[PDB]
Amino acid sequence: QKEVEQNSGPLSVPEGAIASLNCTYSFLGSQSFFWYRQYSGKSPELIMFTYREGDKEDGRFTAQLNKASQHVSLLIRDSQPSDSATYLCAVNDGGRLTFGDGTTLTVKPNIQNPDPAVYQLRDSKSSDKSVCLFTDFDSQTNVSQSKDSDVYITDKCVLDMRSMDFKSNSAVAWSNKSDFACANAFNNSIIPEDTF
Amino acid sequence: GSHSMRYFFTSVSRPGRGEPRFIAVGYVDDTQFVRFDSDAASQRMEPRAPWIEQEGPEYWDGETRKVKAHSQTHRVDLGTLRGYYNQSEAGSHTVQRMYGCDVGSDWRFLRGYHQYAYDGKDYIALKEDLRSWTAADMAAQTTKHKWEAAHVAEQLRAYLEGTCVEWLRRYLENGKETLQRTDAPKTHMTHHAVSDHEATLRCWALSFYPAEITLTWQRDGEDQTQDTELVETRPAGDGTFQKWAAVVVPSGQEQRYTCHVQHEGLPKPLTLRWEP
Amino acid sequence: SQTIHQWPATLVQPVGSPLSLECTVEGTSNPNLYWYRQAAGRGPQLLFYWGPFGQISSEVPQNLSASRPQDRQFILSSKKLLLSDSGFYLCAWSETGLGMGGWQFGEGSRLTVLEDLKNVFPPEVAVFEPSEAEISHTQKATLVCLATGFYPDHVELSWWVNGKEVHSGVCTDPQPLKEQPALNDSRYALSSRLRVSATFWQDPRNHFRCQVQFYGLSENDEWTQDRAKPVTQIVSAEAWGRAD
Amino acid sequence: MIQRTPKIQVYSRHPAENGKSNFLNCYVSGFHPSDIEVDLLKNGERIEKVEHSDLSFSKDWSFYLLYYTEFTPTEKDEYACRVNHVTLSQPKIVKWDRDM
Amino acid sequence: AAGIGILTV
Repeated sequence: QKEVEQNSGPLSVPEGAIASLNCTYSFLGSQSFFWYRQYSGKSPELIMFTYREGDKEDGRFTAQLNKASQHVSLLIRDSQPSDSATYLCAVNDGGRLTFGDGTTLTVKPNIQNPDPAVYQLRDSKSSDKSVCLFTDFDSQTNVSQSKDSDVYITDKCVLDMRSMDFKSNSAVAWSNKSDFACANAFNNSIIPEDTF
Repeated sequence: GSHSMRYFFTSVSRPGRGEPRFIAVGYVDDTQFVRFDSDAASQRMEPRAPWIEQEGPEYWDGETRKVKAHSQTHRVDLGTLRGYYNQSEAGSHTVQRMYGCDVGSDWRFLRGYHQYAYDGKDYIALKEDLRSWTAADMAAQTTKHKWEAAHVAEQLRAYLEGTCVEWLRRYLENGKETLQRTDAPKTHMTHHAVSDHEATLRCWALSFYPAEITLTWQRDGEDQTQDTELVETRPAGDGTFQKWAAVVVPSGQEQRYTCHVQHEGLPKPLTLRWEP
Repeated sequence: SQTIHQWPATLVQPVGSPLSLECTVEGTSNPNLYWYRQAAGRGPQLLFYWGPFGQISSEVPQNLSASRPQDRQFILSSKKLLLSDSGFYLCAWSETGLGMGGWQFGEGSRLTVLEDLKNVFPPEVAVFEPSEAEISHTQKATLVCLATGFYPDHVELSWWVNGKEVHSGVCTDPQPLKEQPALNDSRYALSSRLRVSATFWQDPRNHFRCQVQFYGLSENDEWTQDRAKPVTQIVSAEAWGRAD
Repeated sequence: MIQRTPKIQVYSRHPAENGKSNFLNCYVSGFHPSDIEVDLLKNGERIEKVEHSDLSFSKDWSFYLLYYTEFTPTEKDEYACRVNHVTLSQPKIVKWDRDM
Repeated sequence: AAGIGILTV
């Protein structure tokens, strides 16, 4: 993308902070500019547009334009985790929109009362089949893939219990081995489980 | 001195013959520089001046898309305006739109405009400020409220104050051996009569650019409205323009009056008396 | 209340199959209508830009055409699909002319084009029950769901509690894992969690279903395998609320 | 609706010398609608090779077209612009003369 | 040509 450049990301901002996303178009004759948000798996959703120099505020969003440097920005006040999304810049070069490839943003949630624990969950259907669950760590912790094959472990993930005011990080590991231990060696913090 | 950029759009419906006739044309000052003619083969915005050809294909691609989009919107209009005017489908109608921007000699914005006619008369026009709308009559007022709800005026202002001026600046510095170069007029003197002494004479400007040429006839001793009569400045067909002013004099022999010719490309306003 | 829906949502087809996508707009008249295509990692690219009276612009894609039977209905098609035609097909409208009204995309149509339908498997689904430890520690219960061994890579997981769908308390992996990250035609896994009160989980009235919508072959698609054709289907797993 | 009848000048580009190539010009202006019949005549017959300016207009919404052909003028020459429009009750021919 | 403000009547 010569025509419209954004940094890719991923870019982290912390919950509460201002995320600030930039764009540089090269078509001198663009007369209007557009920001889109794109959640994983979904079509882009129009956050806002502008056709003039300066700032446009729509609640938490502010679009900015500088024709002289052919620069466009979005600013997101008080970032929530649910703003994590890919933010796609677009330029109207005449009857149509031309797009950048987006910057992907990650708003790491604020974990107030961390309780880093690893658990064994057993299968509904009567099997020696089980999964390990690293849950309630705070956001400073990052989870690593096992570079042992035939053991899978997923990236970390945020879950609101909307009505218990409580956010939780969580990551899951499993294997289909006869010799799998929930003491699985990657980063750790502290383990509040010792099985039986 | 001053300069301008204007775009002129003309759409003529054809009862039957599916597609109306759309002709779009671009000017800096008195020099056409782009066109589009829906009827022609290329189906693109074409250059009509040496210096716009510099522009790359991305430019042409977007001028093309916008011009076509204009065309399709005048297409809709024609039908909508029929409805507003209780007109039948037979009979051909004309939608016309002109806009642009004037700059003074420092090349800053002076005035921007945006107007729209229907069957040869004013339908709706952006006022001098670039925010209120003069609407001819009832139908025009429905177009007015529509465009007010949509903030058309602020979109046009953004275009007219900024973009239009930015590009006019670019085109003047890009085309500078054409648009800024100033051709003084060549200079004639014609004596007409018939075989009883009855005579008039007219001073000629020829091959001058740009087109405004104020050309007077000095009454030896006067009051400050005086009786010539002149043809309208006409295109030579190449670059230049041409024109003449005629004042009537004694039925025989008089060198009392004289041609005050002031053309921007001319240090000394140009006096001429009659001789062979 | 303008709107724009596109159909179908997700498609898995073999190289050489014909393609048809449909888009409909409502609540505006004579709109500009657009087809865009989006590759992973990239922004939408334009294919077709149509005025209300016909085509204004196309980025001249081999093997693809557009048409517009009604004012508000628009269509993208292909005669024989190439592999390279995999992507995320998106339709948009703008209000007639050159302005700021509109510019909304519909919900998009995801197309995967496979050289070979033998590799197509649906997910095996498994719910794992909360740790009886976790419960005593936190007075909270997490269920995990495990969609496994599916190809191609697109499923849609959901949690159901007493047969109403529920969102509060869920997170699902944003993208899936390669079970064999080595092979380019590896099958995939994907996890999701539902976390509820401990007292909630310990009430046997309560009923938990994990649900995975998989997109697979059309009913009529060519097939040589012993196994039953791996069509579009919902595969679920389930659990019931337990004390000690 | 308004209709506006055309004004017509027929003329030379440069000062027409007798034995020299030049351009014969017919400028129609001020007229509405845009549909207009223009013809350049050599010796009262029409010239087949004739062209025009792309259609533009004025602050009053009037059209102007410049119709031209290249030509060698002939001492005894019978050049003229013939022009019809809806506003004309019959066609209207205008005679060139060098000098006007 | 313009890119913004151009609408049907």
